[PDB]
Amino acid sequence: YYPFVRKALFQLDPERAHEFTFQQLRRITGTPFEALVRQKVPAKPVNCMGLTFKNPLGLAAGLDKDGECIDALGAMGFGSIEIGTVTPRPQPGNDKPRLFRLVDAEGLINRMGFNNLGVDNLVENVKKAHYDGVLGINIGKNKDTPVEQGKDDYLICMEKIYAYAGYIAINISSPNTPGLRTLQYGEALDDLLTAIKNKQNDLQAMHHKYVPIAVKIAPDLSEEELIQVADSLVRHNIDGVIATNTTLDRSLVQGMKNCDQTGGLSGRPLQLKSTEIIRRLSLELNGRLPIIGVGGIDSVIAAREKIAAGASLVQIYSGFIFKGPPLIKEIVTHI
Amino acid sequence: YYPFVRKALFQLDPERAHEFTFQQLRRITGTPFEALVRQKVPAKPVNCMGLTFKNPLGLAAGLDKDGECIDALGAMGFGSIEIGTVTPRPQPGNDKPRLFRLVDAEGLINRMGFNNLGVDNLVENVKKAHYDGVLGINIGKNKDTPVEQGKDDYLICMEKIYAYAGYIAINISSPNTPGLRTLQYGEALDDLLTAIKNKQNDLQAMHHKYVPIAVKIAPDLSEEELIQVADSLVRHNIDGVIATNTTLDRSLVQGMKNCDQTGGLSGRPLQLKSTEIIRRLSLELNGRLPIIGVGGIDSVIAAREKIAAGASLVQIYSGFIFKGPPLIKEIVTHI
Ligand SMILES: Cc1cc2nc3c(=O)[nH]c(=O)nc-3n(C[C@H](O)[C@H](O)[C@H](O)COP(=O)(O)O)c2cc1C
Ligand SMILES: Cc1cc2nc3c(=O)[nH]c(=O)nc-3n(C[C@H](O)[C@H](O)[C@H](O)COP(=O)(O)O)c2cc1C
Ligand SMILES: Oc1ccc(Nc2cc(Cl)c(O)c(Cl)c2)cc1
Ligand SMILES: Oc1ccc(Nc2cc(Cl)c(O)c(Cl)c2)cc1
Ligand SMILES: O=C(O)c1cc(=O)[nH]c(=O)[nH]1
Ligand SMILES: O=C(O)c1cc(=O)[nH]c(=O)[nH]1
Repeated sequence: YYPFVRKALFQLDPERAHEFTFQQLRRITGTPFEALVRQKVPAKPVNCMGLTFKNPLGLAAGLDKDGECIDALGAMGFGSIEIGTVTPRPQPGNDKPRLFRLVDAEGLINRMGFNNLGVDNLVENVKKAHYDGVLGINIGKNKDTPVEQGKDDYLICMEKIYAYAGYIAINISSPNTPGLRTLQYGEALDDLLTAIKNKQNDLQAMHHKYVPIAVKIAPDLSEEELIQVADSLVRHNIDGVIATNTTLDRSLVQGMKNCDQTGGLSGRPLQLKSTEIIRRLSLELNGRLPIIGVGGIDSVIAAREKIAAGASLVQIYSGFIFKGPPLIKEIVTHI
Repeated sequence: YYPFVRKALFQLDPERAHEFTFQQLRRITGTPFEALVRQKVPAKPVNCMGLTFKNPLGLAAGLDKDGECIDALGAMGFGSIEIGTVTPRPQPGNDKPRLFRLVDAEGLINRMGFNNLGVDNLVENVKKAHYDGVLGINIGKNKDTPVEQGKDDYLICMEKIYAYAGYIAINISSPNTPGLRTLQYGEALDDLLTAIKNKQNDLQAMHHKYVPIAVKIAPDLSEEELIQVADSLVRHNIDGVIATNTTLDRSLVQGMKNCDQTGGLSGRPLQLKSTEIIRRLSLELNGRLPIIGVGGIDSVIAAREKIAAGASLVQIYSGFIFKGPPLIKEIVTHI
């Protein structure tokens, strides 16, 4: 019964709670105790980006940044698992504390800084996984890499993960790496999308398989910024768009503890804004490429609203923390 | 702890559950036995419609249709309580079964037909109350009254309740009295508002009392229809608008039990639509009169989302059933 577990884990700070939870998941992955987290969810396959997903609910990136719990998290019913974000070289990320709960808002604020162990380590973790669903691999730029040379970091990771990823996610939407969000704008985006698609085409020739690429945008794009982003994604033949990442907005959490903490806001305070972006994004795209909707999905209806907005799949992070594995079964069963 | 109270309660038919819970609330309302349901909530006064509201959260109309349990419900923490809808003459409403619970959608479908005991009985009940919040009295048209002479039902009700109401709510948005929603459109609304505004002027000189009037609209109005409603309300100097009532939409509940049932939908499947209506209404109204936001509110952020769309107050109903009294404490405390 999750609410009791939640009350217990919430006595820890959010990052220590995750570290404690991942300790348990590692200690049961492969064990006859691994069934302790297995969940029977109805099958609901969906074809998206040429891939066939178990069901339309995936685990958003940022929970398993290094991909060390794919099997246990996959047993919970997720139709897909997105690991990352990972960078070429490992890096520590921002200083702690860098993660904060807004319990009354059922939201989180984070300035992690791409804390990860590097792409090579992720590949080794992936090689040991048995997940039968779709594996997304989310890559980003190292902090020290210059913004205008950020493409290189994605291309490096793409080469190491192509043979192992079900699909690849391009993170240019974090608020916590300096200048990463400028890669969403004008020439920077076109320059980047070009480099990525040419690398994709060269890796298809080398590995004799097409791995789709989806770009993860931010929810703080203006209407004109979003139209340009959509257009650029169609012109470069990107296979998907993940909308959205966390928000700089605080207008809905004013007066609550940790509302002035720098970083990106997620959970319920992001739901509405995320949904509106997907709807505007869907209208621009006009079905030319699919949308993976994410942001504050904490219920069957909330997930259906994202589908109505124009999304083909959905992801969850904060609602899995605040409402637990039951929310997985809810969404898969009734979406 | 509500989730366990709800499991039991939900074993009963929606309307049987109301009868049983209200039988209990009737034997404790106005008596020291309402310590059983009392909740301490902080003071959060809001000025709206020339009145002072204890706190921004109110109980939407339709739960205490006859005004039997004002004190008990007030003890639960509501800053305002809207009783009704009540008609001039009693009427049984539509045939049972007329109330259906979704549950996976945390929504409700109802076709009650204004089941009430008449305005005269309500005034007697209100006479016994001792509620220090704002009491709203919601009045509607008797079933058999010609839509053309619907105004007469409203004027009759107004005279009988003016002396006892904090504000009067004009329900012309129910989908379950045939042709009542046409009073939202064109000069039908223009005629109704002229009569109501004139009765209000009279009743204020008669009773030496200021009583604002608010019109409760439907969520299924078209853009053009909403612009005309907004314009009509400003022109006729109506003091406020309650947006919104239940919806005929079912796009979000497809595939769920009772989704094809006839009537109005409420709860989570109405939250988004209700917020959009409020946003566009507020844009039209441009602060010339306040909005009471209602529709699928089941969280502090959902309540704040309606505040952000333009509402000055908020009401809950379906959320009260699915989340319980804790929602009152949550919303008043953090809104
Ligand atoms: C602690 C934390 C870490 C995250 N890390 C990543 C990440 O590494 N890469 C990424 O693309 N998104 C990351 N996200 C964003 C989520 O994947 C998700 O898109 C966002 O939080 C909105 O979804 P939600 O409201 O369901 O949480 C992170 C979010 C949180 C709270
Ligand atoms: C069973 C039921 C009875 C209702 N009765 C009335 C009513 O008598 N008068 C009225 O104006 N609204 C009535 N409503 C509408 C609600 O007060 C409210 O406006 C609507 O359900 C949206 O609020 P909610 O989604 O938070 O429940 C009723 C709703 C339900 C579910
Ligand atoms: O199956 C799971 C694996 C890891 C987590 N991580 C987690 C992450 C955060 Cl921010 C928390 O506050 C808690 Cl209690 C747990 C939660 C569930
Ligand atoms: O304090 C209260 C008084 C009456 C109700 N009505 C009610 C209404 C419905 Cl649809 C239910 O499924 C249940 Cl369990 C109760 C709910 C709470
Ligand atoms: O700092 C991170 O790791 C991070 C946070 C966030 O919200 N989004 C993202 O892509 N990265
Ligand atoms: O029939 C009713 O009581 C009824 C239902 C509804 O959704 N709205 C309303 O005003 N009345």
